[PDB]
Amino acid sequence: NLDVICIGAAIVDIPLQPVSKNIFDVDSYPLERIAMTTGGDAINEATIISRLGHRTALMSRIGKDAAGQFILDHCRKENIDIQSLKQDVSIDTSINVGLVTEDGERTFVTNRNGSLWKLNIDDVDFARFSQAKLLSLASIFNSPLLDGKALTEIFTQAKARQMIICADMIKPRLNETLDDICEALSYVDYLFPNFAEAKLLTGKETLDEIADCFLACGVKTVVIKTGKDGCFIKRGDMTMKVPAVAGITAIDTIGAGDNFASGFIAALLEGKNLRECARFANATAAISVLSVGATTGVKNRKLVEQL
Repeated sequence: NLDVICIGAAIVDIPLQPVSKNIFDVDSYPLERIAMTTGGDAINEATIISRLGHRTALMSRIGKDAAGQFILDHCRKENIDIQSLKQDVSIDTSINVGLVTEDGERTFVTNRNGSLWKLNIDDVDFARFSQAKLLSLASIFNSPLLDGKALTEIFTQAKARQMIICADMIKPRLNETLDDICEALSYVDYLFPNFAEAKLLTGKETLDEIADCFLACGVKTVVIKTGKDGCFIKRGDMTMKVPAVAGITAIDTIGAGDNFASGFIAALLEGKNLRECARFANATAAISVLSVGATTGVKNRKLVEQL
């Protein structure tokens, strides 16, 4: 039953919207609502993949506090295995405060000493790798301590157990470079970089050469989501384009990448071909964007096959 192991920081988000610098001009500024939600690429993937029908275990680091319990309760409700996810009394679970302006954009106030930054190789339960079929590193660069060297060790353990290795990415937090993770990337079977960010990291404009940079490090398959025209898939022996499902407006895009990866992964586990995986990924992403929040759209699976 355990199909996937998701490694990544599980955190809590608190969006303040709509706000602007003017909030500093009064003693008390009222909003229509202030609420906290579980967040983080890892938690989102574990949630969506579980809903799609595949048992998932989450490996992360959280504090022994209310935010941490909120995360554990979420996991319990979603049937996400948390045996490996332990609580650390010396740290505060990361609480990310989002400042969302009238334009819809947003900046963040974060805890530099939060759980997300403390996550490291000690939080990876290698003994459990033999229990799953696929490993998803939910965001290379997200937790700086999981650097190239740590990622290489993690992936070496994963491949020793024949696991499929999938990895997403975010923009480097400490000026890390592609060269610093090139070795670890040689172990990745499916890489899901984001177009914009991938452009910065590689310094290339075309999807093709951008993909080439990753293939150059040993990545087997590069799957680039191209918001609007589906996704661009590249390998050393082929290039494939699978247009996004047409007819979708979509209110919000946060978590789009997470739902995309979750759908692709669910498809992989079911043994579908690359085209079928891309279609499922695009379909899952399409449903997620129609609702507000990263995991509100995709409630089960019927909704996705419905497309």
